[PDB]
Amino acid sequence: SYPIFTVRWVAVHTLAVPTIFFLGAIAAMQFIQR
Amino acid sequence: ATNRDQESSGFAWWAGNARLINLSGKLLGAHVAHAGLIVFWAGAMTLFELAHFIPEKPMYEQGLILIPHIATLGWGVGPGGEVVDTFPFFVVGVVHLISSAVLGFGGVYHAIRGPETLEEYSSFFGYDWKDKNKMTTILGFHLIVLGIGALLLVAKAMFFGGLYDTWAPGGGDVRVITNPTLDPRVIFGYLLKSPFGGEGWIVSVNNLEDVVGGHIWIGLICIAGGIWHILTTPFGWARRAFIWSGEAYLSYSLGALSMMGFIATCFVWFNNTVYPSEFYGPTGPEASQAQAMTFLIRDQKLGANVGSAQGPTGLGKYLMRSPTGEIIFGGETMRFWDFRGPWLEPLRGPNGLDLNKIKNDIQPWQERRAAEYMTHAPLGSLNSVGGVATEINSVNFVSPRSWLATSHFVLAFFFLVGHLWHAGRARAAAAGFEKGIDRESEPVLSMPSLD
Amino acid sequence: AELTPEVLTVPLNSEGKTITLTEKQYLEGKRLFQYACASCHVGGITKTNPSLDLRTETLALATPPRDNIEGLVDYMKNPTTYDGEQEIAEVHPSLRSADIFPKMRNLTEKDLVAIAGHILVEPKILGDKWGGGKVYY
Amino acid sequence: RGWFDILDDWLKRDRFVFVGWSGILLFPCAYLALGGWLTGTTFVTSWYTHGLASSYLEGCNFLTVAVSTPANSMGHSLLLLWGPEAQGDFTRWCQLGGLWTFIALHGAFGLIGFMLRQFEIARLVGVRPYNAIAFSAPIAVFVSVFLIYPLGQSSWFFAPSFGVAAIFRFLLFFQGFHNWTLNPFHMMGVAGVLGGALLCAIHGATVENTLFQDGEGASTFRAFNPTQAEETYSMVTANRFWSQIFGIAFSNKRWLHFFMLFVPVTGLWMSAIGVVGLALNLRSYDFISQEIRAAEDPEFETFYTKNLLLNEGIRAWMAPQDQPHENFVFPEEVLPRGNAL
Amino acid sequence: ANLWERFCNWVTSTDNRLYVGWFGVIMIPTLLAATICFVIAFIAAPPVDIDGIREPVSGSLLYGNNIITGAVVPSSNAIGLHFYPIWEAASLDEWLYNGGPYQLIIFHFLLGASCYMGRQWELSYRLGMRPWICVAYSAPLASAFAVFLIYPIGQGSFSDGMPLGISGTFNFMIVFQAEHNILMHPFHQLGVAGVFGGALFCAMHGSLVTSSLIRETTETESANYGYKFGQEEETYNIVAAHGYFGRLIFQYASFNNSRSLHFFLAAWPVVGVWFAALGISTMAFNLNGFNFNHSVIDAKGNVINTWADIINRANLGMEVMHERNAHNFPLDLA
Amino acid sequence: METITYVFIFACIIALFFFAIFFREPPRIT
Amino acid sequence: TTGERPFSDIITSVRYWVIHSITIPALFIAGWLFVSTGLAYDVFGTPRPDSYYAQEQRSIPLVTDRFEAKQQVETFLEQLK
Ligand code: CLA
Ligand code: CLA
Ligand code: CLA
Ligand code: CLA
Ligand code: CLA
Ligand code: CLA
Ligand SMILES: CCCCCCCCCCCCCCCC(=O)OC[C@H](COP(=O)(O)OC[C@@H](O)CO)OC(=O)CCCCCCCCCCCCCCC
Ligand SMILES: CC1=C(/C=C/C(C)=C/C=C/C(C)=C/C=C/C=C(C)/C=C/C=C(C)/C=C/C2=C(C)CCCC2(C)C)C(C)(C)CCC1
Ligand SMILES: CC1=C(/C=C/C(C)=C/C=C/C(C)=C/C=C/C=C(C)/C=C/C=C(C)/C=C/C2=C(C)CCCC2(C)C)C(C)(C)CCC1
Ligand SMILES: CC1=C(/C=C/C(C)=C/C=C/C(C)=C/C=C/C=C(C)/C=C/C=C(C)/C=C/C2=C(C)CCCC2(C)C)C(C)(C)CCC1
Ligand code: OEX
Ligand SMILES: [Cl-]
Ligand SMILES: [Cl-]
Ligand SMILES: [Fe+2]
Repeated sequence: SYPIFTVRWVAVHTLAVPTIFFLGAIAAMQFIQR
Repeated sequence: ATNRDQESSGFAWWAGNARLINLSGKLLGAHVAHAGLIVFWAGAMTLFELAHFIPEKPMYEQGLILIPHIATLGWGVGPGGEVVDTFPFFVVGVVHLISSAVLGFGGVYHAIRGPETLEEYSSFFGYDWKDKNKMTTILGFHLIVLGIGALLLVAKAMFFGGLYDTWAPGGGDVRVITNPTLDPRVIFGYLLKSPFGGEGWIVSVNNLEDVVGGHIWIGLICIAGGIWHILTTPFGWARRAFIWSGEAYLSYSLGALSMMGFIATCFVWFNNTVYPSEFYGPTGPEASQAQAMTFLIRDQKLGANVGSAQGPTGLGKYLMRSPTGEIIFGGETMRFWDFRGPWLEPLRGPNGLDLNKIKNDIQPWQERRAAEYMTHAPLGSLNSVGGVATEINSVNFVSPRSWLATSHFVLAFFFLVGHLWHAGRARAAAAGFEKGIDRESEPVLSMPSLD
Repeated sequence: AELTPEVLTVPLNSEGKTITLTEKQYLEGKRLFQYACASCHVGGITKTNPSLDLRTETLALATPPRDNIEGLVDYMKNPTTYDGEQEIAEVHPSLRSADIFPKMRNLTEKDLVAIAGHILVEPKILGDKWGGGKVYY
Repeated sequence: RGWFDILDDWLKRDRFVFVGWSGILLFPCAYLALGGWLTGTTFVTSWYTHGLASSYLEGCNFLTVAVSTPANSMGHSLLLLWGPEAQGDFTRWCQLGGLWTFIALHGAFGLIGFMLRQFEIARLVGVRPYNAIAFSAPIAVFVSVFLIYPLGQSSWFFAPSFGVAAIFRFLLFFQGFHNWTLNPFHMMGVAGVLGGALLCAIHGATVENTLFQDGEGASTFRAFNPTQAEETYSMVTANRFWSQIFGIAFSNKRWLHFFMLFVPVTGLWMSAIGVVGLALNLRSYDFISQEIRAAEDPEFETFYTKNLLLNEGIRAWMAPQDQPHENFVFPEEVLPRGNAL
Repeated sequence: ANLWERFCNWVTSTDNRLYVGWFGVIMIPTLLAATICFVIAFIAAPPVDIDGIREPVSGSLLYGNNIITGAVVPSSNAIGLHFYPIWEAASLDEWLYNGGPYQLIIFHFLLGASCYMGRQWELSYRLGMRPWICVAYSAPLASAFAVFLIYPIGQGSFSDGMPLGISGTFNFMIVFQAEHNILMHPFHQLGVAGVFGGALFCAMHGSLVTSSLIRETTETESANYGYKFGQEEETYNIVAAHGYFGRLIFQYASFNNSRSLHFFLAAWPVVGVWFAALGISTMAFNLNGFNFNHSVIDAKGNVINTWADIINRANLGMEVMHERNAHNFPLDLA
Repeated sequence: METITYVFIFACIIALFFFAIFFREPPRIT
Repeated sequence: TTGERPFSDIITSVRYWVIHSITIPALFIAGWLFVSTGLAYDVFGTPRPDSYYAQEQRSIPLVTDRFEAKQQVETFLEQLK
């Protein structure tokens, strides 16, 4: 009854998709040694 | 559920412990379960501290705060504060940790399973906050418990091994206290001592005979006032002075705790008697005095006449006079000339630091102590980089005195805020306007204008 | 830049035989230097006597020379003043004064070599920073 | 009802995040500014422009990461990705500090989009546009600090780098080089910020402590209804309290709330003007009459002459690493120091 | 009614133009003493050997200073934390040389300002208000205790307290950063978020209310005349303001409860400034800001500088230059 | 003249405080 | 109230979490691999811990020419081999 893709959906995913990508990247960085 | 939502209780979820003000059974359980949290932490921290503990490192290098509290009691330490046995730290941790499962049980029991109110079940364990005689009775019960606790410290010091004594002659050692200071001109004399520099109020207590005899006096005073409050009701001058409600009594304890936390902050910062520097590290004043001692010793070994060496300002580079004329260490550490410690007091004559003693009688143990204390000054970063803010990463050190003083400043400040919050609220609640101004009888509207 | 063998190759004696430390040896030496020595010797200086640092050229002019592994190991056993004239174990941490300097008690010869290697490798890494003080921070 | 009016219909639909015509400018420019900052602080170095590590990938934490400014040899170059410095190479563009100008320009046009959004929504809902007017103060601060300040200087290098410690360095640079605390425009900014924080605290506490009892709960938030015509707190009681505590008190709620606009907005605008002067090195650095007296009287000392000695320390100790394009070799004997330290 | 009852009725009287009260019987003489001694010492005090090194700093207007450079100078480092009233000095000339006025002013002021806080509770009690305005004032009061009393206690000397002057304030700040790296301390950062946030929310609440004022006036008059003192209706449309601000961001980021809004206006600056006060008060015991000097190291061991190392270079320059004659030994330990 | 100037302005501010508190336009409930 | 589905209804539904217990760990693992494979260094030009300096270099490779800056970095990178 509600739609699924709105402007709000886009606004959420433009933030959340890169955020989860960056958090995975920053987590991997904690294991680098010099 | 009785009183477990905002409609029935009047309090939102974020003020939800205020729903327990008039539910003495659940309120008892909150306190017993919280007592179990304190005892849990005391046990769990000690076992953590012991599991991380290196006996060949000093305690102050190892981020320990509870092991030094046990060591000062005389347990597990030998001459100079070296650890002769780690088993007393293990006992103190284990016994607290086991006992918190006991306090946790009765806390959880009274808070979820027992009766919500104790008044029907028992007149002795029930109370009205407004019953002033019941309030002084429980106050008397807890005063007796605290006075016996103060005599437990006396019993440790006199009859059960002693206490660590940093001023014990020939170096610090656990010492049985045989003649505690019972003279009330000395004991209550600290209460009238100014809090300012050179005096320092009760923080200046510099010998275990004063510490033990004070706890004799405190233990007997708390037992006397305990028995006094069980056998009396508040006089009329006190009834017309105070607010008689649970939130009000909370606020009085909040102001009392805030005052005590500020006192303990100054105790750990300045006092090297009940917080020995072998366990807690040098004080702030101690390390600055120890740097001046280090560079006097080194330069006098090079051939300098340290009594006659002029600094850049014309004050003595090593030695100068205090404003009352005592011979003191020069440089910025002129502010710390009230410092007294066992490594320094041998050099001090009747008029201050003795130049003949300084030339001849500085032992190698004093030189080792001065260099160790200068390099373990209570300065460091929040990530525990030792030394000044400009120091590079290498040394992992923040002194326990800094951790204990800063934590207890924060706690004492917020407890003062809590005192103000609850004392203002208890007054407004007793006078009846804590929920706001009645529109149909607004007080300012019947006052004359200011102009 | 990497911590190569050439960086990790320091003099062992006064004659001129070298020892190439392992990265495990250098990293263990840095840990033990921080544990036992950096409270006075952080960054290669000396907090309680700034006249004498831990620079390689300074240890070379010490008597006996301390600019090799065995010279530093002997100093950690029996430390002297800069001319070698006095024995300063009663005020300086060493194996022979581990009863008054208790962090020196459980130091092995492998530990003393590792600390000595850290003292020699570190100025090859840091340059004038090692032994320079706040000017080079 | 042509295509424009149909497009205007869709842009102004009541949705979860309002778009509007301003959203065409605001949303991509703000997202690239934010996304550019998060990208640079996670992955991009400052090794070639400053000689600094500045990303999480290099080992920095949240306090030490920054999108750093370009090298001083870039000048005031726009550092477009297709411009003559990067020549289209994204990797080289990142290494040249092209992300800094990316963030500063998208951030600038994003802020323009935000004030347009404030104007657009205020016009559509029918309210007065004072929120857009108050937002001119953060716009004046961003424009003066991140644009006008480096444009007056040698290059974008001396603008703030987008990062926590990088901003702290900028504060310390302005002390040591500009003596920015001595500047009356900064002082007016400090009074506006601390006055606005005072006004925020004092107004919120006064309302919350002069509330009318409009319900039976001890938690008093429920006793407000969003559609009530009546005041929720007593202006008369608030006025009498402050008149007796402090001597003066507000008696006009409209003037009170205007003054809450005015104070931090005027303060930030005043601080922007002082930075515009510092773009040209037009500092309030010295007091000439104190310098004449101190130079001839070596016993004359104030806190002002003490602060200048600190300023001289800051410059000589920080300049070789803070300005590595100058190739400053200050030998240790030239360094100003006090005794012992 | 006897004289004491008549006196107590006057002291706590709600009809006095300025409320006296019991906190006021302490607040009034102490603040008057602190103010009078401040104005005199700011105008006319002789120079003060603040650092205990026989190097007196001129603070007063008559001795060279202007409004910006003038200060009442903190008491001598030779005094330390010693209580130095006038009667401890052998003469007024000695008291003035050693920075006597500073101790008199700050002790009277902190006593009086504490009683100002109690007076704020007291009047709210007399007026039937809720009592927590004084909790909001505890934020600046704690800050004043932090810089005038708590920081001297930890450092061992009132010579280290904040001077009573504009340039002396800046001297206190720069030296504090040199020794404590306060910018890198999270309690000062929370403090900054408090005052920046407080200024933001002040401008936000001011603009939103001004934006939603109900039309009651013509074009040729100030809109403030649309509000009458003591009127019962609210003077702005909170539903329109929520409708604006809930569309500027999104609906659930905007307050529709004015009580929740005004509590947030109280709570944000106060908690932040509380944290700023605890910043100073715990840096008083030398628990300093974050030290990341030489934290980033390459594969060989080369220090890779960060912005934190650049901060350190500035801190070193402040450190080596401050109190340039006062240090004889290589560590500044207090 | 500088010291006179600064004290003069200060004294005028303190005088202004007096008139702003004791001779304010009286807030009137209407 | 603007027509979209409430966030409490979405994140509590099973169909959201069937989709997102794959998408959320996949994006996290993709970010992890962007670092762990070393691609982030190549895309952004950020030095690895062994590529800030040449082996006996103490000097920082600072860009000094505006229009030859791309060539200077490349030269600085060829100096690392
Ligand atoms: C020291 C912390 C502490 C303690 C001891 C309490 C205690 C209590 N709270 Mg309070 N509260 C707290 C913090 C605390 N609170 C905080 C931080 C908040 C904000 C979130 C609240 C908000 C709040 C509200 C809104 C309410 C309470 C209520 C209560 C009372 C009844 C709780 C209940 O109904 O359980 C029901 C919940 C359970 C039965 C679930 C599990 C809880 C158990 C006790 C967990 C025990 C776990 C432990 C590991 C077991 C060890 C056992 C072992 C020793 C053998 C109880 C006395 C209620 C009250 O006042 O009643 C009139 C109430 O309405 N609290
Ligand atoms: C009196 C309280 C107190 C004090 C002085 C210490 C001191 C210490 N702890 Mg201990 N500890 C405590 C309580 C305390 N702790 C508590 C409650 C716990 C359970 C979490 C622990 C568990 C613990 C562990 C597991 C360890 C320590 C360690 C340490 C040492 C290093 C600390 C550090 O790096 O902090 C890091 C600094 C922070 C985390 C920042 C603290 C800032 C606080 C949270 C601000 C609080 C303000 C306010 C109350 C909160 C806001 C409320 C406001 C809105 C009203 C230091 C000796 C370490 C150690 O060296 O062991 C040998 C260690 O490993 N502690
Ligand atoms: C402040 C603490 C406190 C208080 C005032 C109460 C009070 C009460 N409890 Mg609770 N309870 C507590 C803690 C407390 N309890 C703890 C820690 C536990 C876990 C063991 C319990 C488990 C518990 C259960 C299962 C029950 C109660 C019950 C009761 C009620 C009757 C008990 C009685 O009269 O026995 C008479 C008392 C004695 C014969 C002497 C007490 C014996 C103890 C061991 C002496 C300890 C004193 C010593 C100083 C403490 C050492 C540790 C200390 C250092 C902290 C009374 C309301 C009953 C109830 O709910 O009634 C409806 C009930 O069924 N309690
Ligand atoms: C936690 C401990 C505690 C608590 C909460 C109470 C609480 C109470 N006591 Mg009790 N009392 C106690 C311990 C305690 N007492 C002990 C241990 C003893 C034996 C010494 C007594 C002996 C005692 C007597 C003889 C009386 C009370 C009375 C009272 C009631 C009113 C007291 C009052 O107005 O204080 C506030 C104090 C004043 C208004 C007096 C002025 C105090 C000055 C202004 C403060 C100076 C302190 C300042 C901070 C400086 C500190 C350092 C200083 C030494 C230099 C109150 C219920 C009274 C009562 O009602 O009896 C039934 C009463 O007559 N108590
Ligand atoms: C012994 C101390 C004590 C006790 C028994 C009480 C008891 C009470 N307080 Mg009081 N209060 C205290 C100290 C105390 N307070 C202090 C020190 C302060 C100053 C901060 C306050 C400020 C205060 C306010 C402003 C209010 C109360 C309220 C209340 C009532 C409800 C509490 C509740 O449900 O909160 C539930 C618990 C929470 C919502 C959580 C609090 C979390 C804090 C803010 C942060 C803690 C951070 C932690 C230290 C570190 C971080 C760890 C984290 C990451 C996990 C209850 C009667 C309420 C009231 O007045 O009712 C009449 C109320 O509005 N208190
Ligand atoms: C409203 C959205 C918006 C705005 C205002 C900006 C603005 C900017 N961007 Mg950003 N950008 C955006 C969205 C936006 N961008 C989006 C969605 C992306 C992802 C694709 C980017 C990705 C991006 C990158 C990678 C870069 C920029 C850059 C810039 C700056 C320079 C742009 C420029 O000079 O082009 C000029 C183009 C115009 C002004 C369009 C002219 C339109 C006219 C009126 C019509 C005539 C055109 C004509 C017919 C073309 C014929 C060609 C023929 C003659 C050969 C400028 C601040 C640069 C930068 O940040 O510098 C550091 C840069 O490197 N942007
Ligand atoms: C409820 C009132 C409380 C007072 C609110 C004031 C303090 C609010 C604190 C800040 C917000 C905290 C989160 C609210 C907490 C809260 O109250 O939640 C309630 C709110 C709505 O919940 P539901 O969606 O379940 O409810 C919808 C209703 O219709 C119920 O049927 O949740 C959110 O809005 C989720 C936020 C996701 C955010 C998505 C954002 C997408 C990007 C948009 C950014 C663009 C706008 C920028 C313009 C330039
Ligand atoms: C009411 C309430 C609450 C609270 C709760 C509480 C607070 C409780 C407590 C609890 C507790 C307080 C508990 C405790 C427990 C403990 C235990 C369980 C213990 C154990 C022990 C052991 C078993 C040990 C062991 C060991 C040994 C012996 C040796 C060494 C090793 C070890 C350690 C392993 C809350 C908030 C949630 C909310 C709701 C209501
Ligand atoms: C142990 C010891 C000791 C001892 C000690 C002692 C002896 C103590 C005591 C103490 C005490 C003995 C205390 C007291 C306190 C008090 C208080 C703290 C009070 C307060 C009060 C108040 C708070 C009140 C209030 C009020 C007012 C003011 C007005 C009216 C109303 C009212 C009532 C509210 C010594 C040092 C030797 C050494 C070490 C150890
Ligand atoms: C630049 C550029 C660009 C763009 C890009 C972008 C747009 C990106 C985005 C990105 C992003 C968008 C990212 C994100 C990130 C995120 C993150 C990194 C997060 C983190 C988080 C966290 C860590 C959290 C924390 C916290 C807080 C904050 C508060 C509360 C508490 C907590 C703790 C939770 C392009 C290609 C167009 C072009 C070229 C250039
Ligand atoms: O006084 Mn005023 O500032 Ca506190 O650190 Mn030590 O002392 Mn002197 O030097 Mn840095
Ligand atoms: Cl200075
Ligand atoms: Cl010194
Ligand atoms: Fe308002």
